Amino acid sequence: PYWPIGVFTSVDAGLGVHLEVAQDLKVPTVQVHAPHPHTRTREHAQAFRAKCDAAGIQVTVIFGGFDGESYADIPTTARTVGLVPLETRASRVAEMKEISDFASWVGCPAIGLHIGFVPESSSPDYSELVRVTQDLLTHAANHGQAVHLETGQESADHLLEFIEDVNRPNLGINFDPANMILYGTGNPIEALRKVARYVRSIHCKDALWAPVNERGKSWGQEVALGTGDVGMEAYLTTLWEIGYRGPLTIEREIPHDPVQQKKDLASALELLTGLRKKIANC
Ligand SMILES: [Cl-]
Ligand SMILES: [Mg+2]
Repeated sequence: PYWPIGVFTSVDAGLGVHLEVAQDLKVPTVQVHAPHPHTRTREHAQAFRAKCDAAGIQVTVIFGGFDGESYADIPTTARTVGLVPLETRASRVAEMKEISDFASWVGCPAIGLHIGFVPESSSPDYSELVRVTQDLLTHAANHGQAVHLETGQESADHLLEFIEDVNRPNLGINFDPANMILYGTGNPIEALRKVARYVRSIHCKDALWAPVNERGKSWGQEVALGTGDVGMEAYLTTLWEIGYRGPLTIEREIPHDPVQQKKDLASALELLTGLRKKIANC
């Protein structure tokens, strides 16, 4: 079946709803933020796969996230997030490999990462970043896994350049159109067309642009699915055209307001279900 709906969940770490909420909503699939280090063993992975099995839920992607990452503002994100910052790089690379091990024990084919703010290709740290990415891709390949880059601050052109430089068959994209509005970088539907051949999974999330003069400086604003500037019908109709049949994974990050987060997941589910019926005929 095309476009099974999903929600982005957390066991402990991360901004997703708990699995019990995915169950209540009766979604068939989830993406999962990887658990904290102490909850990451093989015995934990086997318990988690048993829990998803009992719930009738398939885990499509397991996402990395790390201590010391801060999204507080755009400059802090560039400074603290992903594999890019030098201080935390070795530690986060090793963590992504443990997350790959955990995903393998769980039986999940893919892991995902916001790699951070990718340097200009002329930069000396660019090449080092390519080399750690290739290294992580080898580790994942040995598990039969793909790595999906989460949509970042990079323009679609820069991202394509990076992907082309890494040049590995198991590297792909988790496409998040709201992120490009939040960073204020470029029109998300146009970027989707440009990167189409690398898209392996997606997030359905919405956002409002920052004021014109504040783009790339102040964050835009994340809002309930369909109430923002993405164009949900435009996004889904374009996904259909490029051949994407995989899960539509709803992401709404307001775990601080669990009740409203669940409400927005439920209205998102209704909106996507109607659009799926119209566009995909199911
Ligand atoms: Cl295209
Ligand atoms: Mg996302």
